[PDB]
Amino acid sequence: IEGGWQGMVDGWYGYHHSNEQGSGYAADKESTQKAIDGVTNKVNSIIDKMNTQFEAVGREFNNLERRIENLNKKMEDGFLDVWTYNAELLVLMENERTLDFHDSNVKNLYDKVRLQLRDNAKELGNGCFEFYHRCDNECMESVRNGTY
Amino acid sequence: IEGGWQGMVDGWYGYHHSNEQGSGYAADKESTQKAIDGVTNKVNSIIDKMNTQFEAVGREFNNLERRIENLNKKMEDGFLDVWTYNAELLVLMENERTLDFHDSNVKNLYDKVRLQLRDNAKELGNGCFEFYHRCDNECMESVRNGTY
Amino acid sequence: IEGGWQGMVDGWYGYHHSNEQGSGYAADKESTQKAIDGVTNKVNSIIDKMNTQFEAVGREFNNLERRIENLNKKMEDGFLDVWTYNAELLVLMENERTLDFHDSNVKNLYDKVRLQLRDNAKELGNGCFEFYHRCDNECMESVRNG
Amino acid sequence: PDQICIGYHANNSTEQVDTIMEKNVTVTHAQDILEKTHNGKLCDLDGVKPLILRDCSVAGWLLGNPMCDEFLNVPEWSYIVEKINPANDLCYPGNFNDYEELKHLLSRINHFEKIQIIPKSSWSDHEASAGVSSACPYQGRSSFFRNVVWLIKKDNAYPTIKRSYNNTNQEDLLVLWGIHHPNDAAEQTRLYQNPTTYISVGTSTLNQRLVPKIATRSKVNGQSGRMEFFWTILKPNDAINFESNGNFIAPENAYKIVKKGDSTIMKSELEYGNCNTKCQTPIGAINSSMPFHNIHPLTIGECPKYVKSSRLVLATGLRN
Amino acid sequence: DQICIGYHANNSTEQVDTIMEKNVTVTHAQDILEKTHNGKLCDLDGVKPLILRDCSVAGWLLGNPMCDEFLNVPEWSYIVEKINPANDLCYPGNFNDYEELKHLLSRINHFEKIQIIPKSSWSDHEASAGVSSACPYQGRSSFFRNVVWLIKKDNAYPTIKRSYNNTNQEDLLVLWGIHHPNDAAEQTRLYQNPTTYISVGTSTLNQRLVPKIATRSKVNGQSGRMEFFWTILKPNDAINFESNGNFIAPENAYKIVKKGDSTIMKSELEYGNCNTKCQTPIGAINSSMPFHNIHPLTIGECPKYVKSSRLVLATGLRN
Amino acid sequence: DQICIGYHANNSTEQVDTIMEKNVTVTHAQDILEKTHNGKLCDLDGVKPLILRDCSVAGWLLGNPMCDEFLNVPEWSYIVEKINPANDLCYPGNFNDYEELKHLLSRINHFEKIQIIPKSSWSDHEASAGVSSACPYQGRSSFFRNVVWLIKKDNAYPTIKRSYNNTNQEDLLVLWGIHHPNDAAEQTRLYQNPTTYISVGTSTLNQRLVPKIATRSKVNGQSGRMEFFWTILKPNDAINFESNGNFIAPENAYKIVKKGDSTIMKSELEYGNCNTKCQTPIGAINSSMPFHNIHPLTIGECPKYVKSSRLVLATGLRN
Ligand SMILES: CC(=O)N[C@@H]1[C@@H](O)[C@H](O[C@@H]2O[C@H](CO[C@]3(C(=O)O)C[C@H](O)[C@@H](NC(C)=O)[C@H]([C@H](O)[C@H](O)CO)O3)[C@H](O)[C@H](O)[C@H]2O)[C@@H](CO)O[C@H]1O
Ligand SMILES: CC(=O)N[C@@H]1[C@@H](O)[C@H](O[C@@H]2O[C@H](CO[C@]3(C(=O)O)C[C@H](O)[C@@H](NC(C)=O)[C@H]([C@H](O)[C@H](O)CO)O3)[C@H](O)[C@H](O)[C@H]2O)[C@@H](CO)O[C@H]1O
Ligand SMILES: CC(=O)N[C@H]1[C@H]([C@H](O)[C@H](O)CO)O[C@@](OC[C@H]2O[C@@H](O)[C@H](O)[C@@H](O)[C@H]2O)(C(=O)O)C[C@@H]1O
Ligand SMILES: *[C@@H]1O[C@H](CO)[C@@H](O)[C@H](O)[C@H]1NC(C)=O
Ligand SMILES: *[C@@H]1O[C@H](CO)[C@@H](O)[C@H](O)[C@H]1NC(C)=O
Ligand SMILES: *[C@@H]1O[C@H](CO)[C@@H](O)[C@H](O)[C@H]1NC(C)=O
Repeated sequence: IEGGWQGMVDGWYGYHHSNEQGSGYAADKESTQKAIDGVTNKVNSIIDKMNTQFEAVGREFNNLERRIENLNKKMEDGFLDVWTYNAELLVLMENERTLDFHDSNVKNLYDKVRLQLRDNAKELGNGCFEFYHRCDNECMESVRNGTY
Repeated sequence: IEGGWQGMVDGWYGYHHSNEQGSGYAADKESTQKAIDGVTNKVNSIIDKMNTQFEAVGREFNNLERRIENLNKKMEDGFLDVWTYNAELLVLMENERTLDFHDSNVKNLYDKVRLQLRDNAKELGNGCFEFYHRCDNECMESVRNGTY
Repeated sequence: IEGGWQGMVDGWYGYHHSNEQGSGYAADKESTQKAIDGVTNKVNSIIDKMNTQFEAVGREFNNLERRIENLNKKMEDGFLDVWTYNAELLVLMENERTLDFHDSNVKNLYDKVRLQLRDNAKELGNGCFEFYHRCDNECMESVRNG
Repeated sequence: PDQICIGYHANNSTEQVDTIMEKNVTVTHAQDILEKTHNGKLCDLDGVKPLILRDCSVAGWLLGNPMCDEFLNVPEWSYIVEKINPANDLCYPGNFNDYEELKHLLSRINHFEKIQIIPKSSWSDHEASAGVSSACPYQGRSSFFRNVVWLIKKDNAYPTIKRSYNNTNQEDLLVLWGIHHPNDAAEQTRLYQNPTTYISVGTSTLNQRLVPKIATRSKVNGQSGRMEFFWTILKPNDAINFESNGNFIAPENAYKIVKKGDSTIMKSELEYGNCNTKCQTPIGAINSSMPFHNIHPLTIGECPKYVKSSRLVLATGLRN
Repeated sequence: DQICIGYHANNSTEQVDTIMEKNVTVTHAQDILEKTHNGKLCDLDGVKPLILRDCSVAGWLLGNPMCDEFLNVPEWSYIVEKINPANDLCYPGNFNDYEELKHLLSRINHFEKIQIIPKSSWSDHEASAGVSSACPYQGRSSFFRNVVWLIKKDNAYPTIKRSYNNTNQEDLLVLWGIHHPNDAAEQTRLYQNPTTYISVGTSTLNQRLVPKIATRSKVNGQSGRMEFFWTILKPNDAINFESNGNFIAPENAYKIVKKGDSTIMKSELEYGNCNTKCQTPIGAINSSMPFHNIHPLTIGECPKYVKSSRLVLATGLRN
Repeated sequence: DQICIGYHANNSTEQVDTIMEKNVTVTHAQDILEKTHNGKLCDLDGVKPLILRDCSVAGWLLGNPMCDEFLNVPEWSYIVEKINPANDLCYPGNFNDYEELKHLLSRINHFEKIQIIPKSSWSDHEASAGVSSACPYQGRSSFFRNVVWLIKKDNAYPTIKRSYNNTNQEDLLVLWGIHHPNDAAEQTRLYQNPTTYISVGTSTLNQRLVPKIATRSKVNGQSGRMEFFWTILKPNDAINFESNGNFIAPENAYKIVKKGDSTIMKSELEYGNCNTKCQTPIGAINSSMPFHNIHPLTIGECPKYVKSSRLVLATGLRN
């Protein structure tokens, strides 16, 4: 695929059909539903795992408690560095998975149309499929519906 | 693929042949051996990585040492929360990678049959192939074997 | 694919053409330039991410301060275990990505030639294509060129 | 020739996120998860006002530094705010024993009821109305801590004091007292007559005997003398028993611990802000539904989790 | 005519979680989290713990009369103490650096109690009337067994000057105290002398205690106070006590016979007549799992503790 | 005719690890862990450490005669102490709050020692008899250089009153001590007065010490003891001493001239005649790696310490 389509503001994934009748976009709701759930599950799971995070507390020491004052300082900075690391590292890794996750769902959706019409259509290579028969608007919905 | 076969109780991945002779299941030991080694290397690697984990130790303080007792308590809970986070997170990460690992081995094995018989067989769509010639049980073993 | 080619010392990924004129190897600079950057970005990201690591400090305690001495010891060793774990696990996880990333780029480079030469070429199976027409060196450049 | 294609959402969102191997990557949607802004002031915590100590320290508050009269009988508080280096502390120089441990208890307390456990009129054989120092000014004159009494000799005599107080209250009681370390032998007999003195204090757990330390010290707030102050928690039905033949700074008022709960002692230079909040930091209050913030490590109330990250944004949509 | 690729399935219903999916059924999976304990205190690898029952460590080491069960205990694997032991210091007071001594004690597996100063060695002091209603025993007033409360004899309390040289191969835990009376009258009544001291010295220790007269609340019926101290006397070192009053003298001391891994467990359980590789204060664990969520404080060959309610790894595939 | 896709290979042999695969041969490996060190103690960015050799910090500061190498040391980058230095307190005793002083010392890079109370300024006391066989030097009895052990003169020890005012801009580390004698006879033989005290006051300090006269074990042939104390005298503050005996008076104090990052390292190593940006107790490190596993106590510009034996990032493909 070259790039995305601005002409589809209906959903995240979909189809563009060209027809003797007309031509226009259509979002795949079953595939979009699965992605909104998988993303909303992820973002919430990141928040819930991090709510056990370290909470610092002010502690006061006198001028002959310098060693424990330093120890206290090291310990609290230590934990905040760890958890800062965990927060950042998880976000970077989650973003990688999330971008590759959207990719996977484009490959899998392309294969489904390739599989749903195997011998009745030729794959072009740019993310399309040419019918070897005439497919009207009910037929085209059937390809979008899943029953074919 | 529609779903998994209950009929197969030999291995994780395999073939179901249909033939003029007969019909039955057959596990691919070559791919299965690779998966057992992989999974076992993961679970052991997880246990042995969490070997270097924090150990809590009972310390006691009198009632004019409330500051260090609280520091002690926060640092031990702190490490426990960190390691709890690490254990749970690594499991969720390894589980996702493990389920995608079994998916990869089915794609990798399906392409092996498609490439092995390129011009001599048609691809259907539901994870199957149609021979353009007669393939008896010894021929079917040759597809399972590797040499073809 | 069976395995790699020792013949190709030019880059990481590339092509080996066979032709009526001659035969030799040719590295894809478009995909190799992308892989060198991705690897350099990952190694430097690991170095910077671990730049905020715990630093043990020497502390002295007397004979009647064994409890806090033990607290200090376990706290430091506690952090050193955590950052050791962090460093090793991140290498193992990055290595897994790095190797599969190289596999990913081979599959994508393979499909690019299959896509570029669809109707006028047959796919073999061992990472090769067969032209139904005559493709000279300038034609072979075109397939490398894109 | 009829056709159907697979594609995806694109738009003009320039918003960027990072990943392991790719910085500044543009995406159609991106969810910020970090809160970087605060209201810049000190607020009520869910409808309860904090105790802002202004220029007074905890010690100055509790002992009753004359400059600290605003805080004689304060209402219930959510948190306590103190400056990093407060002006009104131990007006008469010296030290507060186990001060940080007292402060630690104070972060679990939300309200005191101050009560009079020893009346100033009750000292009949001692002078109780001249325990003043220019170190503790009040409205242009020498004064002293309001909650303790600096007793001296009367008619060239200091009879041995034996006082007791039984905590007949249902609550715990913070009790304070001190000792005066004079400058020299002459000062000692001038103020207390007896050259060798002590202060015994006992409860069920406390067994204390203080002796004054004479030494030659530098002037702090004009005084070479020093006061060293002590405290204890007196449990219901226990009694504190004081005995002394000199140098005794006796209790006058003490504090019933009437409310325990979540509190803290914040260090801040900010003054009260007439706001309400669910989340206070020493540098500002926070009103956010974000999971993370990077304002300050020390907070109280319903708050997000602190990180040191400058930036934290989750990818939500596809590449763009 | 046809051949196909496929995968395994069974009536499994076992579920696991992932980053973006939860409640996902699989064909195989490995639980790695132990959640069960036997609910009792056991021997640790064949070695029985020291169960102080209703005694504190102080009650045990000083020799509280209610703690006679523990006058000479055998080697232990760990020590078990209740949260609030009823038999602590029968005569009220305090144990100096008590928490530090408890720390040392977590590195000790066995003492051998020895006599070092016989009660009968005190010629010029009364060694047999040092008792109190605070320390009952078999219907009468008694006292800590391991130390001696010396009082005056024939209206005199000569200055004590006594050495003990640790001629043993082992480190020696010596215990002593000072009595804090209620008033001057009490002071002269027990010790004759109004102004008293206790000097203690070793090669490292250089101590001077003075009794502290105050009016105190009655604890266990006593307004008086005993304050205890301790030290580790090294082999070939000597301890010198000097005192003219208020001295609670050593009688028995403890030779440190075995050091090794131990701990003091806070637990309300009693002995459970069992053996285990791994103990918590809540119950013992017998598991081949890598993790557990029973209790953070353990001893023995245990798995690693976490706060997780559940931890299960996927191995097989979806269902 | 034909075309084929492929990838680089070679005879690399080098291995990396992954989550589910150990020893995986790759064409380009990237080790990111330093395992080597020079095994010596070196200058830190051109500043030499203070190597105390056989001397402790206390012996250095008090001026133990065996530590005369360190009387007036130049600026250092870090301090190096042996695990058990032979030359500590030559006359036995203790250093009060010794661990806290060592902490402050780890925040300091330079002192300038000055005389604040000359030995010749003591007109009614003996200053040049404060010597001991416990502190030998060139085969004759001596003592700490920076402090002075005063004794009676002409069977008299008048009450001492000495103030010193810190007129300098630097904070001043001041050191004094007190002598704890063996018995009454020695007390009067040394100081004449049987009942003594040392008062010390600043704006913050308020101390009254009374000697402990008791029987102790010999350390370096002395049953006596010296107990040392220190304070930081702020610019323009004064320190006032009063005593009628047992006073070990200041002679020299230390001006804190510079503060920064420093440390007190424990090591057996001698000076390495070398320079480094990163130093551990067991050897220096010159590396460009992000990590190292030499030692966790580092000073300078170092890699990040891990306990790992191996860290190998994969960069190229498989083999
Ligand atoms: C009687 C008289 O002349 N009073 C005032 C002067 O004292 C005062 O000059 C100050 O003197 C200070 C020491 O004096 C006090 C004090 O702390 O203010 C005076 C107090 O009455 C006395 N209080 C008691 C209970 O005895 C107090 C006490 O003896 C010592 O604190 C014990 O250590 O001493 C000090 O030297 C100041 O530096 C000095 O300014 C002058 C000027 O204010 O006015 C007189 O009214
Ligand atoms: C009647 C009489 O003269 N003595 C005993 C009563 O006092 C006692 O009632 C208890 O008395 C307690 C204090 O008495 C003792 C004690 O601790 O039990 C008696 C000890 O002999 C004495 N020990 C020594 C070595 O002198 C001890 C000691 O003087 C003080 O503890 C020092 O602080 O005091 C106390 O007042 C209790 O409130 C009370 O129950 C009765 C028991 O019924 O026995 C009488 O012999
Ligand atoms: C300042 C002074 O006069 N020091 C004495 C010193 C003190 O009297 C004593 O140390 C104070 O506690 O005693 C010295 O003699 C004791 C010493 O004699 C040696 O011969 C022997 O080796 C030692 O075991 C011990 O008996 C001392 O050297 O410290 C003499 C000194 O002049
Ligand atoms: C205080 O008063 C109560 C009620 O009379 C009494 O029971 C208790 O003994 C007293 N406490 C003390 C320490 O005297
Ligand atoms: C203790 O006794 C041994 C053996 O008699 C002796 O060598 C040693 O010096 C003595 N220790 C002390 C401190 O007196
Ligand atoms: C010390 O000397 C300075 C200068 O003479 C003087 O101003 C100051 O008050 C003195 N400080 C003290 C505490 O005596």
